[PDB]
Amino acid sequence: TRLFKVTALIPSYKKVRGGRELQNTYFTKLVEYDRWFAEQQRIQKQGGKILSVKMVAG
Amino acid sequence: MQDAITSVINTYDVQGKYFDTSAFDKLKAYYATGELRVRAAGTISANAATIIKEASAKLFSNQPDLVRPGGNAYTTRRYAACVRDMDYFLRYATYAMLAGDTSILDERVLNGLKETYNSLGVPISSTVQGIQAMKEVTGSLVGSGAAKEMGVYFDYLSSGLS
Amino acid sequence: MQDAITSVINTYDVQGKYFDTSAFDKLKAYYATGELRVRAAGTISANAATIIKEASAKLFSNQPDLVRPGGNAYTTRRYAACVRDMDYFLRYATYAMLAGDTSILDERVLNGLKETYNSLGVPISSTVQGIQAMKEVTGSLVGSGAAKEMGVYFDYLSSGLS
Amino acid sequence: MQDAITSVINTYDVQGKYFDTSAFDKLKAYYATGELRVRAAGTISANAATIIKEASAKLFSNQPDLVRPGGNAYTTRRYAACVRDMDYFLRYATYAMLAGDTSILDERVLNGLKETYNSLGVPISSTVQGIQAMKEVTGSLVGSGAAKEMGVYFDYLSSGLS
Amino acid sequence: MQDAITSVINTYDVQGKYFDTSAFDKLKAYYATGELRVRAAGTISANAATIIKEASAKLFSNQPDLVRPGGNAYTTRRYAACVRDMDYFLRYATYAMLAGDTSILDERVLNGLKETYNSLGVPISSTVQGIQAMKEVTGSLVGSGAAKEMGVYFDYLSSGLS
Amino acid sequence: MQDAITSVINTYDVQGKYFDTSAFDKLKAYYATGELRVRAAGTISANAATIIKEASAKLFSNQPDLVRPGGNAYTTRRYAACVRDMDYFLRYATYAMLAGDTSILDERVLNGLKETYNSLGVPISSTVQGIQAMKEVTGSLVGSGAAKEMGVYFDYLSSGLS
Amino acid sequence: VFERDVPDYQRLSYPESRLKNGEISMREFIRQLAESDLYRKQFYEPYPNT
Amino acid sequence: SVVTKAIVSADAEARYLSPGELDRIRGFVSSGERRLRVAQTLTESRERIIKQAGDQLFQKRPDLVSPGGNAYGAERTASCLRDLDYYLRLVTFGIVAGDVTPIEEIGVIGVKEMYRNLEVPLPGMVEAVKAMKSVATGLLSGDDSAEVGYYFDYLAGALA
Amino acid sequence: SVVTKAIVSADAEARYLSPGELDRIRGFVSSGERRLRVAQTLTESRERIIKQAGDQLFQKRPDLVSPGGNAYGAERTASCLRDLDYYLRLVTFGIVAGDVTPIEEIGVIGVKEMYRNLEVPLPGMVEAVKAMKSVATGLLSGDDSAEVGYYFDYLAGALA
Amino acid sequence: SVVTKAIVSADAEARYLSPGELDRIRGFVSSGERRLRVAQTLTESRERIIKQAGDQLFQKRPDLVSPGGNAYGAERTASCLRDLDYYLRLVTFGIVAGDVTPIEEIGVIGVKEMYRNLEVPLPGMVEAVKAMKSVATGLLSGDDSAEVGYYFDYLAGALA
Amino acid sequence: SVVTKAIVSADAEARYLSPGELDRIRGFVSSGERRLRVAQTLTESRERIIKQAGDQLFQKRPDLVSPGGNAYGAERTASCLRDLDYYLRLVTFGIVAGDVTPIEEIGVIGVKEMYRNLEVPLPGMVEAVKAMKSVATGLLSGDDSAEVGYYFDYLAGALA
Ligand SMILES: CCC1=C(C)/C(=C/C2=NC(=C\c3[nH]c(/C=C4\NC(=O)[C@H](C)[C@H]4CC)c(C)c3CCC(=O)O)/C(CCC(=O)O)=C2C)NC1=O
Ligand SMILES: CCC1=C(C)/C(=C/C2=NC(=C\c3[nH]c(/C=C4\NC(=O)[C@H](C)[C@H]4CC)c(C)c3CCC(=O)O)/C(CCC(=O)O)=C2C)NC1=O
Ligand SMILES: CCC1=C(C)/C(=C/C2=NC(=C\c3[nH]c(/C=C4\NC(=O)[C@H](C)[C@H]4CC)c(C)c3CCC(=O)O)/C(CCC(=O)O)=C2C)NC1=O
Ligand SMILES: CCC1=C(C)/C(=C/C2=NC(=C\c3[nH]c(/C=C4\NC(=O)[C@H](C)[C@H]4CC)c(C)c3CCC(=O)O)/C(CCC(=O)O)=C2C)NC1=O
Ligand SMILES: CCC1=C(C)/C(=C/C2=NC(=C\c3[nH]c(/C=C4\NC(=O)[C@H](C)[C@H]4CC)c(C)c3CCC(=O)O)/C(CCC(=O)O)=C2C)NC1=O
Ligand SMILES: CCC1=C(C)/C(=C/C2=NC(=C\c3[nH]c(/C=C4\NC(=O)[C@H](C)[C@H]4CC)c(C)c3CCC(=O)O)/C(CCC(=O)O)=C2C)NC1=O
Ligand SMILES: CCC1=C(C)/C(=C/C2=NC(=C\c3[nH]c(/C=C4\NC(=O)[C@H](C)[C@H]4CC)c(C)c3CCC(=O)O)/C(CCC(=O)O)=C2C)NC1=O
Ligand SMILES: CCC1=C(C)/C(=C/C2=NC(=C\c3[nH]c(/C=C4\NC(=O)[C@H](C)[C@H]4CC)c(C)c3CCC(=O)O)/C(CCC(=O)O)=C2C)NC1=O
Ligand SMILES: CCC1=C(C)/C(=C/C2=NC(=C\c3[nH]c(/C=C4\NC(=O)[C@H](C)[C@H]4CC)c(C)c3CCC(=O)O)/C(CCC(=O)O)=C2C)NC1=O
Repeated sequence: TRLFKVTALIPSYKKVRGGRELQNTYFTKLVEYDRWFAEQQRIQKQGGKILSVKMVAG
Repeated sequence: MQDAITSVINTYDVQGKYFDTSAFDKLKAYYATGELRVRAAGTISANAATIIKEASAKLFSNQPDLVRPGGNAYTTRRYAACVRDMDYFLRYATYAMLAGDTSILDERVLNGLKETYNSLGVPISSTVQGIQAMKEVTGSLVGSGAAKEMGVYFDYLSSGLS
Repeated sequence: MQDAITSVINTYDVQGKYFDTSAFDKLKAYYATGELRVRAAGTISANAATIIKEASAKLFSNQPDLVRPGGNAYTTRRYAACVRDMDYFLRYATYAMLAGDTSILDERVLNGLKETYNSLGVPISSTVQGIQAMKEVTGSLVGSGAAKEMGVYFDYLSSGLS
Repeated sequence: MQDAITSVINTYDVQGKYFDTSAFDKLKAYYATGELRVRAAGTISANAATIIKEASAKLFSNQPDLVRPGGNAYTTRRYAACVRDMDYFLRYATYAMLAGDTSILDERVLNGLKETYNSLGVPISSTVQGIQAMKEVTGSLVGSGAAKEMGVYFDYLSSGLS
Repeated sequence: MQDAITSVINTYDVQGKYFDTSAFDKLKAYYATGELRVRAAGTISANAATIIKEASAKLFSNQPDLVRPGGNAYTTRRYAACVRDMDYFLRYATYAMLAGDTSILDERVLNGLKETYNSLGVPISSTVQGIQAMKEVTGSLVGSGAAKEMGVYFDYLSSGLS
Repeated sequence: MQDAITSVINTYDVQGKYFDTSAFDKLKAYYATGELRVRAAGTISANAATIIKEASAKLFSNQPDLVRPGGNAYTTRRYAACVRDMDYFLRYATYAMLAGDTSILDERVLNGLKETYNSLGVPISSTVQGIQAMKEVTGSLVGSGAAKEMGVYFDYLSSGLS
Repeated sequence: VFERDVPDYQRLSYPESRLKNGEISMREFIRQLAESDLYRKQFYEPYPNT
Repeated sequence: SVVTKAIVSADAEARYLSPGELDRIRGFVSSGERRLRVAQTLTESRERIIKQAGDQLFQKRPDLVSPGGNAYGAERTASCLRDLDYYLRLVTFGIVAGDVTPIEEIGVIGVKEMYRNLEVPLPGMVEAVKAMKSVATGLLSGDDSAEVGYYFDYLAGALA
Repeated sequence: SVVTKAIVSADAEARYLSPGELDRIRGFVSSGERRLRVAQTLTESRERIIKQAGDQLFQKRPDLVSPGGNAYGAERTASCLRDLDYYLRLVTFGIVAGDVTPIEEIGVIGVKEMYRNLEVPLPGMVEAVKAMKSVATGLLSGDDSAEVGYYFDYLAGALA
Repeated sequence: SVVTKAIVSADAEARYLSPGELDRIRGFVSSGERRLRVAQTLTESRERIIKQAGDQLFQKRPDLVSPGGNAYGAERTASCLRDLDYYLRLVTFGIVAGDVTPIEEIGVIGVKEMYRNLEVPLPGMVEAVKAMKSVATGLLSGDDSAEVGYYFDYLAGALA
Repeated sequence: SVVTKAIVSADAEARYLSPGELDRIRGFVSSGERRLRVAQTLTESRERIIKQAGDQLFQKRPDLVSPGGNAYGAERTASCLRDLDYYLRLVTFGIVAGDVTPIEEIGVIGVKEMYRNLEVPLPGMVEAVKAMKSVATGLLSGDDSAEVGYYFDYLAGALA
């Protein structure tokens, strides 16, 4: 179909990052439909939790 | 994710206490069931494609409108998405059975799937029927002792998706 | 981010006005405090580790449960993340004190911090108390003149978490 | 995106039917206006920079405070963003006119645009004024029939903003 | 890449000349061959799988040791890599035929290919034999007129590798 | 990569043969020493930091110019890189000893190492002396029976670098 | 991504607006730059796949 | 469609359509009536096409309708013919569109996985598409036959 | 050309050309004789077009030819006419190629940097191109006039 | 292999092997003699396994050796049994290695592409692998048959 | 644990567990009784282990309990012994898990930063862990002693 707007939180589990890394932890982004399966799988396998999924366009 | 062992470890670590006899008994229970869990995982893996075959065949026989013009599974693309979802459900349910814990279903399956399905308009009832079909088809292959355990995680997936 | 000088420049550019007596007095005030600000930034950067140690010790002495099992700072990983957050707060408070503005605290610290802590499970009140402990420890070192200025931005962070 | 042909195809594909007399009538109607649409698109492509110049000149003539200090289009950066947006509107109106369908306007322009302008502080009324300015300049350039078709997508952009 | 028209444009541009009678003759020749080239391209695309089927079949019939243990095309990975290479050769020879020029074969295929096969241990002579087999298969399907032109580019690849 | 088992398998695969008596003899030979290999690997894993400290101390004592100003290990950065490289050699030698095969040393350590060190300016002879110091330190800890097997791979590294 | 400065007439304005609006991240900006016709023209078309 | 491809390509580079793209759209819309009558004649005779194509397919590969085959029995044979009907409808869509995108989104993307989950052999589909090509090109003029045959060729190539 | 664009588009997606792209190439080669007629017509009237366009340019902008101008003198006015000759040649190249790629890559990419370096006023280039457009389209037939006008319009937009 | 996979996993993390990886290597080398006995048993009876599995495969799937099938004829049937012999040898390699890495490297990467290029039905390959699994586990005790069937099931899943 | 690591590795490839991973889990669960016996033994004797390990550490490093030492005083020595107890419990956790994972999440990730913030000398940590290793290994049987020493060795290497 078309774009999702997904909000996710990806915590850190393998180390403690000296950089600010807040923009890499909680973020909302637009994903194309054809990419969302892989992106959701990557978010899940990184231990991140998906706050919300919406369907912006389509 | 956490299995049964890591579940007990986390429960006793948050309290800050060493293992008790209760913890040891839970661990013994998991070690007792481990061999049958491995046999069930092997049987499911050996038959995974066949299980998806039969379960999707049943799901589309009970609801032919799903794969007909206007149905949520009407195209080669949407049909493929449906069967891929079924395959992922089966593999992750087998993971959760082998681990003895439903944590992987929460972390790597139900984590965001309800919202994705709601946004897309995927029929939740029909998805539950498909998962029930997989449960039925797998129970025949794995045997009653393994089927009772696989039903726990299939039911967990259906409940989370509902 | 935004400087005090950049602040005056924007407030006069949106008016389409050249600098007047008031703007020149504001710029003079910032230029006059600049040397004190640089001294305080140098002292803080020299003693950043010692401030974080003293403040974390004070925080975990007032709230010992935070580092005992069941506390949000019970693991080496969560304890490290805790002291790391405190280092974040000190370094960005020093940036903002040097800038004479709280813009950087909004843009690069507090933007989505409260919701991130809420999702992670971090006690916001205890993080605020750790920020307060940094306030007192830093004010001890920098001196009476720089302590009030630096505590302005510590209070800004504390209120933005509150 | 979808065009008129693609829209008819999708209608009949969801219906599951082959093309009917009405579908062929719609396709004939679209094919009949193809040369007109192509002529209008080529004329606009030749004249796009001109159209933007007169449209922005008229818009800023009627609302001169937009580009004076304190207005939304006051800076080189803001003025450039304004004229860039107007060029986007012209190009996507031309795309929609070629496609004979407004879907590209929703998918690629209007979705999110209203809250983007509302969060930034871009005035919607002045944007609609600029869109109508482009509409009348384009209509003077493209002749009567092409103007009648072009106004549909210009009005679509305007009403999709409000 | 250059096609035939691009090649004529180049040879006339590098000397600052407008097109002459000879240039227009070359352009007429290419436009005349265009329909045959398009027909051959469509036929080959429809039958690319079959061409690879038979070409590999006869290459491995003439050289059985390639697919037998110890050969470079012996494992499913190496066999798949070989048929993927033949796919490359067919698709790019079809591009070059459709262009009427061999520049795409120079830039995208032959550039560094002997280096690649030498580093891989791929037998180049047998690859040339596979290209010859592919020529033999394709010439049957495209017909004699298209067979001559397509064999031009198959022979270009064979000469570039050998 | 390869180990003893995988080496024997590839040897028989390239001939397209089933396992023979000599093959099963070699497989038994590897299985017999697997226990000793695991024991030694755990010994190095436990004592790797001590081994690197003592070997680096011995090397920098024998060649003090390596760490005096103007030496190739003279900076905290280059000294760190030197001890890090020694740790890499120890770790990969342990991998090779556990695999019962020197193939991993070729493919993952020794391939392109002389070129790398030559472009860096790192003295290869001193690196060999560091590897010998590591051999001497490791032999005492592991014990003579394991020390011979470990020294096989240490000397392989030294000879490949020499 | 393009190994040197890209002139203004070749820069992709739509990704840039998306990025400064916060709609996409730098990773998606880099993806848009990679998937443009300028990248295919400079770094795919004149080279073999290897 | 041709129009959608041109617009998408221009939009990707953030530009108006070039004279070449406008020429392409001109040539497409100038041939709209021919494509329309071709789709008309395929639609009005779809039953003949499907029947004759099924006959030819089962004659060339009887193993499909032989016992143990994927299309054994009147129910499975009916499903086979229904699939052929689907693909004829998609070919008509592709003819009117001027490109093969309706066929691609409706019946090519995911066809491999779908037919594996159905146990349908892809060579059987490819031969059925050739049978449809022959039957349909039978009842159209030479240029119209070539035009339909190109789309049937694409469908056969995508099925393989 | 058109063929090159179709091929690079197919290649970037690792596929053969679709029926729509082959149809585009078919339409391009079926119009080749007309394009060569138009390009040969523009080649015959090279000198007429350039001299008339220079006259129209230099009457509208006398200061360019007047002392202190950019084109003052026989040498610089000859360089001006030479640039016009460059762009008319490029237009013929684009006509035969069926698209504006030769024009964009020989005379459009970097033209602003070129003419900033040479201190040539770009509006002068634009309205010199409009002068060539008017003169050239006065010579062609109306159908050919529209086609040539597309390339001249593209070049004029490109200079601005 | 077990040791190979443990080393690769420890290498990707740039660390020495963990107590768990050392423990599983210990367990694998403890089981070496039993695995070697199983591999010898499968090797000594390879001709019987191949012949019997071919018979069961051709009984259950007679279409393969029927006219039009890929195994039709003497030489194609011989190459069929040769493929079965390949996969039996790879199963023995997997048993001795303790993992499916050799089977992956030699006969799983690209199998679908290869058998597509060979007109080999993959359901037939799966059925043949199941036939070998039954015949091979028939010649073994239960404890051995479990792991041997696990390797054969890996093959069947990879081909499916 | 072993099961969790196997599942994570298999899911990194979107595949079911290989025969090797299944054998690994089988060998793990077949060892659960021995692991639980070892964990029981270490838990029952925790106070002797901690007392004797702290005594050994302070005998070998009197500077930690001397004035100016990090563990000087009753409260700091109590915190030292409590840390030793933490790590003994983590060792038991890892023993039942079959891998050093729980040790890694609870007591290794960020450990150097935490002992940096607390002015705890990491060599003192390594030496205390070595003392705990010696005491605990003195209690268990040799076969279990080696396995427990492996976990203590992982801990000491992680602190160093
Ligand atoms: C619009 C795109 C689209 C297509 C193409 C499509 C195909 C399709 N064909 C199906 C059944 C089928 N399709 C076939 C066709 C095969 N039989 C022979 O082998 C031939 C080679 C071949 C046909 C030429 C058969 C035999 C079945 C029945 C399978 C079964 O019930 O076991 C099904 C399952 C639903 C049902 O039972 O009817 C689908 C989804 N679905 C779509 O949404
Ligand atoms: C590993 C955990 C996980 C899963 C399982 C998952 C499923 C998933 N299914 C999707 C779409 C879909 N899913 C289905 C399947 C449903 N619709 C049918 O009617 C059936 C009743 C039913 C299956 C039994 C369909 C048909 C679509 C296509 C929807 C559409 O294109 O509009 C999508 C949208 C993106 C894409 O398909 O590429 C996701 C992410 N995502 C995950 O991260
Ligand atoms: C530069 C601005 C910035 C801030 C402020 C920031 C906070 C922040 N803290 C985090 C985790 C954490 N933060 C803390 C600290 C809190 N919990 C303790 O109890 C204390 C009360 C308190 C500190 C005084 C802890 C314990 C975690 C670990 C949470 C977990 O993963 O379980 C994380 C998640 C990523 C990670 O684990 O490293 C972020 C993004 N990030 C930023 O980029
Ligand atoms: C602070 C940043 C900023 C700048 C600089 C800016 C310039 C600016 N100059 C404008 C008009 C103008 N600007 C000029 C100046 C030019 N005439 C000659 O050629 C000279 C070379 C040159 C001046 C030295 C002229 C003549 C106009 C009138 C154009 C017209 O009437 O159409 C306009 C159009 C609207 C208006 O007149 O208010 C803007 C926005 N706007 C900004 O927000
Ligand atoms: C588009 C232009 C292009 C080409 C052609 C190309 C060839 C190419 N062939 C390769 C491997 C290979 N190629 C072959 C094919 C040979 N083996 C047999 O002997 C045959 C005689 C012969 C084929 C007819 C084989 C067996 C390999 C695997 C080599 C190995 O893994 O050791 C590889 C390495 C990557 C891989 O394994 O897939 C490349 C890059 N690369 C390019 O960018
Ligand atoms: C400019 C960059 C640079 C530095 C700084 C550097 C330091 C350095 N100090 C060393 C030894 C040493 N360094 C020290 C210093 C320590 N003694 C006490 O603990 C103090 C806390 C502390 C000093 C204030 C000592 C005692 C040794 C002797 C180590 C031994 O004999 O085992 C060594 C080992 C080789 C040698 O002794 O020549 C180096 C490389 N090397 C460099 O390339
Ligand atoms: C092709 C689809 C598309 C659209 C439609 C689009 C509009 C758009 N305009 C924007 C900003 C803007 N847009 C305007 C234009 C306004 N200024 C007012 O005076 C005028 C009445 C009005 C225009 C007629 C201005 C001034 C900004 C800058 C606001 C800022 O920098 O804070 C932004 C935010 C980021 C940026 O600076 O680019 C977007 C997304 N962007 C897109 O990618
Ligand atoms: C070591 C890994 C490896 C494998 C497995 C392998 C298989 C393989 N089988 C082949 C032929 C073949 N393979 C088969 C087997 C099929 N017959 C029926 O359809 C069955 C379903 C199925 C077997 C159960 C047949 C019939 C052929 C002959 C194909 C032909 O001549 O057209 C070929 C082509 C070259 C040749 O004839 O030898 C290969 C490469 N090659 C390898 O390097
Ligand atoms: C389970 C994961 C975990 C660990 C391991 C952990 C260690 C830990 N030990 C602490 C105190 C301490 N720990 C020590 C231990 C040192 N004394 C000597 O130097 C020895 C080298 C060494 C012990 C063998 C000492 C002396 C203190 C008191 C330091 C102080 O409060 O000033 C503290 C500060 C809070 C408190 O007093 O309880 C932590 C967080 N915390 C955790 O959540």
